[PDB]
Amino acid sequence: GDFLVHHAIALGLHTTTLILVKGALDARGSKLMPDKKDFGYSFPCDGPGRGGTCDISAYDAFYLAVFWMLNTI
Amino acid sequence: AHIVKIYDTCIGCTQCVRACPLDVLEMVPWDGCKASQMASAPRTEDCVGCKRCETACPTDFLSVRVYLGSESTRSMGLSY
Amino acid sequence: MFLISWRGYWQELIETLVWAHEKTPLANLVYWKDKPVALSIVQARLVGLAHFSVGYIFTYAAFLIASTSGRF
Amino acid sequence: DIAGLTPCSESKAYAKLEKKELKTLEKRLKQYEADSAPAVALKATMERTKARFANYAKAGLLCGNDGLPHLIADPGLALKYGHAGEVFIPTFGFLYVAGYIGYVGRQYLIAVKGEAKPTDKEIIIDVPLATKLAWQGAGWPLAAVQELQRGTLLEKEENITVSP
Amino acid sequence: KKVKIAVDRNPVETSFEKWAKPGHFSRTLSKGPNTTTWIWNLHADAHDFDSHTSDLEEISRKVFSAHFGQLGIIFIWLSGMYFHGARFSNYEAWLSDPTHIKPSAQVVWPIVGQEILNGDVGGGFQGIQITSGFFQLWRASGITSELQLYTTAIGGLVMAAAMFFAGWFHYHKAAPKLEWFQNVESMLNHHLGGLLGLGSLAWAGHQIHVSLPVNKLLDAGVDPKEIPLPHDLLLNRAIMADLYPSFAKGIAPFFTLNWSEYSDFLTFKGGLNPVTGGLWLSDTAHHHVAIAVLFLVAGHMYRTNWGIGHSMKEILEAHRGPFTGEGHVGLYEILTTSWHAQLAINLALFGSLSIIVAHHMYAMPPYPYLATDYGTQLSLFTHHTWIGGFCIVGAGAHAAIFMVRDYDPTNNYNNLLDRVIRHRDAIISHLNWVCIFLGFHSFGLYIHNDTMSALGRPQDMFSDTAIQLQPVFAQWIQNTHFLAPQLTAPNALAATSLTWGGDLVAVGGKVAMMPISLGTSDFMVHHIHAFTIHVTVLILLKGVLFARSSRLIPDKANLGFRFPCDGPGRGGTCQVSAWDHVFLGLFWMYNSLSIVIFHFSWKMQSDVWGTVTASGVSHITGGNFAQSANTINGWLRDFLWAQSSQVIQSYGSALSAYGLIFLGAHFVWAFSLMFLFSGRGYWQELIESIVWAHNKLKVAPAIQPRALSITQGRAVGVAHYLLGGIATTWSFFLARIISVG
Amino acid sequence: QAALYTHHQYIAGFIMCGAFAHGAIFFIRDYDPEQNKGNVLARMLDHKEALISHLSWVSLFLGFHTLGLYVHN
Amino acid sequence: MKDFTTYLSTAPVIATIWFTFTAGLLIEINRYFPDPLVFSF
Amino acid sequence: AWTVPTLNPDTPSPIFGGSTGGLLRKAQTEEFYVITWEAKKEQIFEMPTGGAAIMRQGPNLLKFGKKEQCLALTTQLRNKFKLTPCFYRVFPDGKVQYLHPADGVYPEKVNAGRVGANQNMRRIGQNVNPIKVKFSGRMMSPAE
Ligand code: CLA
Ligand code: CLA
Ligand code: CLA
Ligand code: CLA
Ligand SMILES: CC1=C(/C=C/C(C)=C/C=C/C(C)=C/C=C/C=C(C)/C=C/C=C(C)/C=C/C2=C(C)CCCC2(C)C)C(C)(C)CCC1
Ligand SMILES: CC1=C(/C=C/C(C)=C\C=C\C(C)=C\C=C\C=C(C)/C=C/C=C(C)/C=C/C2=C(C)CCCC2(C)C)C(C)(C)CCC1
Ligand SMILES: CC1=C(C/C=C(\C)CCC[C@H](C)CCC[C@H](C)CCCC(C)C)C(=O)c2ccccc2C1=O
Ligand code: SF4
Ligand code: SF4
Repeated sequence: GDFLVHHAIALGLHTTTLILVKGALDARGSKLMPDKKDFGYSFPCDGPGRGGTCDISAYDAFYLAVFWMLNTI
Repeated sequence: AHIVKIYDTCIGCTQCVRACPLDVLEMVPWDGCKASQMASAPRTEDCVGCKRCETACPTDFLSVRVYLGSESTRSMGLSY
Repeated sequence: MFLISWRGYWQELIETLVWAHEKTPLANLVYWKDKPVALSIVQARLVGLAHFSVGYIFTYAAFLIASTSGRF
Repeated sequence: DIAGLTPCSESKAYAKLEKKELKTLEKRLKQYEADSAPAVALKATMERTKARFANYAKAGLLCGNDGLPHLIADPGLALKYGHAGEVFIPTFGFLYVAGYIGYVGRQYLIAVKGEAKPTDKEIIIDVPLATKLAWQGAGWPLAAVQELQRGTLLEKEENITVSP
Repeated sequence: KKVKIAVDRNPVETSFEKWAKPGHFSRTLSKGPNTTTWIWNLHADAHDFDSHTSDLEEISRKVFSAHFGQLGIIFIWLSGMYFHGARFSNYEAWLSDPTHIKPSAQVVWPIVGQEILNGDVGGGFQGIQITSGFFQLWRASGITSELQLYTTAIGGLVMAAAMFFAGWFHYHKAAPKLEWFQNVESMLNHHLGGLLGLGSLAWAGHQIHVSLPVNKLLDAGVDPKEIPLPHDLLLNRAIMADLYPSFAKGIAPFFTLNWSEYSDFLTFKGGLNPVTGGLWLSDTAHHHVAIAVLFLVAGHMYRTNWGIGHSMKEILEAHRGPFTGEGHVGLYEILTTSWHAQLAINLALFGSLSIIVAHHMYAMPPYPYLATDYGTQLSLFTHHTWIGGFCIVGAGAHAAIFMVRDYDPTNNYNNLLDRVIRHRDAIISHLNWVCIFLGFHSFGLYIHNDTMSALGRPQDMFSDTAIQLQPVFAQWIQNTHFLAPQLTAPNALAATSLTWGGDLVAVGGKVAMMPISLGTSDFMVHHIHAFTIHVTVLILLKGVLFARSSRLIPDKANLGFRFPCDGPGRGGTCQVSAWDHVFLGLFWMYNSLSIVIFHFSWKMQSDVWGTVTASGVSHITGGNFAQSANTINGWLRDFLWAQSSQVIQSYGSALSAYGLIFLGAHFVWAFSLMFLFSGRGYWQELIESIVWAHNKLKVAPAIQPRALSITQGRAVGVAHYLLGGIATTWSFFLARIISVG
Repeated sequence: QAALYTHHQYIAGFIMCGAFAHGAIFFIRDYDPEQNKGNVLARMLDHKEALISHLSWVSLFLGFHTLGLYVHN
Repeated sequence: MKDFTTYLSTAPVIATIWFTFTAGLLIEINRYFPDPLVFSF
Repeated sequence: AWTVPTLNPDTPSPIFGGSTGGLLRKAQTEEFYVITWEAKKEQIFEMPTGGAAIMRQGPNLLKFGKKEQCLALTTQLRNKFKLTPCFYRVFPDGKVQYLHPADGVYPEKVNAGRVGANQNMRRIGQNVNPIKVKFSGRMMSPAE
């Protein structure tokens, strides 16, 4: 059981860093939005265009990582 | 008010003006494309920021670009 | 509620409430100084995350303290 | 006894749990006629149960204090103490089939890129090409290391990035 | 003839050539994939026939043959339930002792240890205890042999092939024209007359001639292989005259109007059969006879080809008054030229029918040995309330699809619909008020009881031993319906159910039905129901009325029914479509109906169900609804925590699959919160970062990976949310009530 | 003991997700590529796709096999 | 029936044939070789 | 020929029984927007505030609270009905402001003489980094 739950903890740590590192490195841009640094850190979206851009900002990727953080802890 | 800038990648196909629900955008003479025309944003006081203009821009890495700025009673789209 | 429901349902609801306040007799006298709008998108994220985290912490704190100090 | 453990053929909690399961099956069996269709299936469940306990005690699995078999997931404690069939043999019995599927799908993609329009043969899979790559993918680690020695396994920085 | 058959010979050539081309129906999807959004748009736009073509004739042909496809699937389903009741069941055993043998009709294969699910249901049989109530149907029909089940299963396969052939015929070979479908008067005359009227006349015939004598011989106590076969009940009038001594007079009292002589087998008893706990089948026989006469009268109402009858356009255009402008003018032309406007009304009233069925089948249990099978009662109530709530939300959806697509302001000037659009702000504002009022004065009563019980102040609570909120109106209705056989229904031998008052029917030592007292907690939960139903109406009706425009977005109808938003502008316009309103109404239908089925499952286990000893009947949960449902902690402790104590320790038993699904639906539900809380611009960039890894190892797919759409991710989130919540409650209910019921 | 452990573990989880939050604010507001020509902070953004794809692999492996062994048991 | 065989070669039809094949292979294996926790000989 | 037309309230409104979606106190305190169009025949149009009105032959005058409501009405008059509407801006002190076709020509067609505001003579990938625009008084985008 401690094997299984230490790998659950490793799942939580690696997924929380996946969300946070992906928010920190795509903070300046991505192929969906190459000028994300022009809008700043916190902004809603870039509209419905290009498929839809809900939760595209780096703030919104901290945001989804707080859920996986509370999950891990 | 929101910040609506356009860029010289404009092909002058005037789709942002037809897509604009607020008449912020209009087509101006220019000599950097085959259509001999480029957009403009003279009326960014009336912009809400709904970004229908840059759902309609065909150029890769959009030529029109709305930057969400301060919100007045016209930028919030209020009848009240 | 701030996580699943997003803003634009609520702005359409608040516009009907603005109508109801500005057409009610004797409540026309009372008028706001800030125009009522719904919470913005980033704000909806922060409020839903804040309630999520506060309910998470308060649930597990009540469970932890009671579950340990009840039998001990 | 590798890490505080015990063989399952030695421990008594394992035999007590076998007798517990057979006791539940026996008191379940006591309701029916001895030749009826539920009683045949209950005795077949008992036979599969006893065969399962005999073949878990035969393979030398390690029980704990709980009476349950354990898996030593380290080579050098599985190879030295005869537990390689726990993890160390299926960790290659899996990876052969994993790299098999990952090679068959890779070659099906690469053999359909150079066509008129590839996407129609990804919703409508070319079955003779698929079964040809299914059969001839049997020696995938061989072809994978021969493809890695070229550099034709990877692609260079012709790949698509954003703004480094 | 204005009303006539009018078809088109060979409109669509039967070929597999368009099965080879996915997306042939759509103008945009026919070019093939370039993007994984294509294959989701293929399945999403598959049955949206109104967006494929604009020809209403072609749309009507597609929706008329798709209904034959659904009917063929229902006949496959029913025929499979009859076949699984024939070949894999204890129904033969269950007919000899339908009080100690559990109904089972599903047997598993013994492979991976799943043969533990073949539990000891009794009768020398192992299988999964079913809860769908088919065995009580089959006793009420007079089956008595698995040969009859096997032959009606073969008849169901034949009828499913008839339905599939019928859809093939009426789409490909001889498909009806548009003005065939627009004869709604003939459709109503034939459906009230032939479907509803003749169908209940035929079921009246089966009940008079087959099920009344067979169930009378069962209730007297006769082995089912000793009972005469029902064809020996048709041919021999002497056996029917032995069972009901007015069959000796033949059909002469029917044509001499001496119908009182038929009172041996068409009764108005009411109450329950005390032998079996169900309704009297003579009473249901006279029921379907009267229903048959009523609907055959009703199906001669509308004018088709002779001058007699009504025409519905003249009915609608006459009912107009001073308050409502032009009245019902134009409603005939929008309920004849729009399928979504029909599907709104039909899903509304059909989902209301499911809930009325659910409340009318616990209180008046219509089947023998149904009421004491507590698991069947609970699952039937829960099933039909969920089907009803889904159909009501679909009503709210397709009304708004009518508002977006098929609404025309030219055809609707100053009628009812235009005047409702012109005071939608008043409607939604007053409904906003009444939802806030019901929320405070319903849920704040529970918060008040929580606070007073936590502050050591149990006298200040809302309970029966405290501040009382008695449901005076429902108690008065219970008194009048219990005293209805006295003077307002003088030919009723008993009340129409036992819930109104009186004694209890006890069958097999278990309570079939007993009177239901309505106290303070019943008041509080009925106002919780009124609150949640009004909020679901608020969301769905706000989506219908503001489907085309609002003060926020004035051109919402140009954006469509199903669009995500209109960007971050004007404050943010997330979830402004009508699709997003029925998305949010699905959660409140879940919220409402979960409390409805919880209130059922705890009111029945507290105050109705349980064993009897004729020594002060002891219920299942001991009688703690009125005594402990004052508080949210009472619903937590005494209902969720206390009654989950059989789904959580179900492992190592036949109920252990309910132990698994209870975990698994806790998974799927929470899995939905990945889709509801997050957004697309995260996942598209994550897909970019792994498309790079598939580019580096030359395994990028040609169909390019995209994140799900905005209104697709909302659909995935609400679908997984509903599945994981409803299946959690499914496993909880069934593992509770199979064990302790 | 339970309160102190759970207290400082949630404090540590919030502070560790805010470390990455302000690391994301750094790349938008403070980062200059012409000032950071070729250092570790630019090579990090250079192979950001490799970082996010390997965190995605580790998280996907850990979740697949941890949930698989729990559902198996 | 060339169009019927192209329909049989579409993605969900190949998916539901291949998953029944790989399901009913492992199912026949676990019938003829019950309970394989460990690689025996 | 065309030079900035004026407005009178004497022109009639289309026949409409009145909705609850009309003007609010912003119309009386801040501003409200009026739209004019000349119709050729009497026909039914959908209000942007909900409901159907029938326009009458000749000049019409209809008042709204948003520019999006007026431009949505022009969008459905120019597309469904091929009319040529124009809307203005009215403040409560009587000051009226011509808003739509400033130059007479609709904005999706070049009038050869309007001035190109808010144009960047550079590509959007050539924006500066936000470190270069830091401490510019207010918070500021690199697109400036
Ligand atoms: C008395 C004549 C009669 C009867 C019984 C029905 C019965 C039905 N109609 Mg219907 N219809 C009729 C006349 C009739 N119609 C006329 C005159 C018109 C034209 C104005 C229509 C136009 C119409 C449409 C447009 C649709 C229906 C649909 C339906 C079905 C509703 C679903 C249901 O309750 O399933 C109950 C199931 C049963 C009763 C099972 C028994 C099946 C019987 C044998 C077939 C129905 C009787 C059939 C009309 C007799 C014709 C036999 C054929 C060889 C000519 C039902 C089968 C809907 C549907 O589902 O279509 C498939 C639908 O979309 N009807
Ligand atoms: C437990 C969670 C929860 C709660 C309390 C609410 C609360 C509410 N929702 Mg909501 N919602 C939720 C979850 C919840 N939602 C979720 C998960 C979704 C996702 C789909 C939605 C989606 C949703 C929609 C789409 C709509 C609502 C609506 C409403 C309102 C209707 C109830 C009302 O007005 O009664 C009054 C308020 C309550 C019962 C809340 C509790 C108040 C208690 C009883 C007493 C007050 C506290 C007391 C004064 C002490 C104050 C202390 C002081 C220090 C401040 C209300 C604001 C509707 C609305 O706003 O229109 C009416 C509406 O349209 N919600
Ligand atoms: C040494 C600690 C430290 C410091 C100095 C800062 C400083 C800063 N952060 Mg940072 N941050 C930190 C830790 C820190 N942070 C941690 C640990 C996290 C993870 C939680 C974050 C997450 C974070 C984000 C995501 C953002 C910042 C931002 C900011 C900047 C603006 C501050 C702001 O918005 O204040 C105002 C802050 C508030 C009004 C807080 C809101 C209230 C919160 C939700 C608490 C509510 C709980 C509630 C009261 C509980 C009551 C229960 C009730 C029942 C009684 C500023 C440079 C922002 C920025 O730079 O903008 C671009 C930004 O977007 N930070
Ligand atoms: C119980 C809820 C739940 C679950 C299961 C997950 C699962 C996951 N999240 Mg998370 N997430 C959640 C809630 C949840 N999340 C919430 C509430 C949020 C806030 C919005 C997030 C936000 C979030 C972000 C922001 C990220 C994730 C990521 C991930 C993935 C991590 C990799 C992994 O573990 O793969 C293991 C996979 C699983 C555990 C689920 C698979 C289930 C089985 C194995 C699939 C097959 C079952 C069966 C055959 C299917 C039959 C279906 C049908 C035919 C009947 C994984 C898919 C990250 C990611 O994508 O990593 C690549 C990521 O970036 N999540
Ligand atoms: C074995 C052992 C040992 C050792 C230990 C060690 C060596 C440890 C280490 C550890 C470590 C080594 C740790 C680390 C950690 C790290 C971390 C935790 C990090 C984090 C990061 C972050 C958070 C980031 C942030 C950011 C970003 C996002 C980007 C850029 C910007 C910045 C930087 C801000 C000894 C012998 C002594 C003892 C015994 C045991
Ligand atoms: C084998 C496999 C695996 C795994 C998997 C898993 C892990 C799963 C899980 C899953 C989970 C973790 C959970 C789940 C759950 C499920 C569910 C839960 C389902 C459901 C379904 C249904 C179908 C339902 C139905 C119903 C009911 C019952 C109620 C109401 C009514 C209805 C009908 C709706 C892997 C990957 C390794 C590999 C591949 C394959
Ligand atoms: C996880 C997630 C995704 C990512 C989900 C991806 C796009 C789909 C998940 C994988 C699907 C199931 C495709 C995988 C199966 C393929 C058909 C390949 C099958 C191969 C064999 C099994 C045959 C979103 O796109 C999204 C969008 C909006 C809000 C929330 C979310 C969201 O939470
Ligand atoms: S939908 Fe996407 S874009 Fe439109 S508002 Fe919500 S988040 Fe911003
Ligand atoms: S942006 Fe796109 S649409 Fe607007 S002008 Fe330039 S090209 Fe034409």
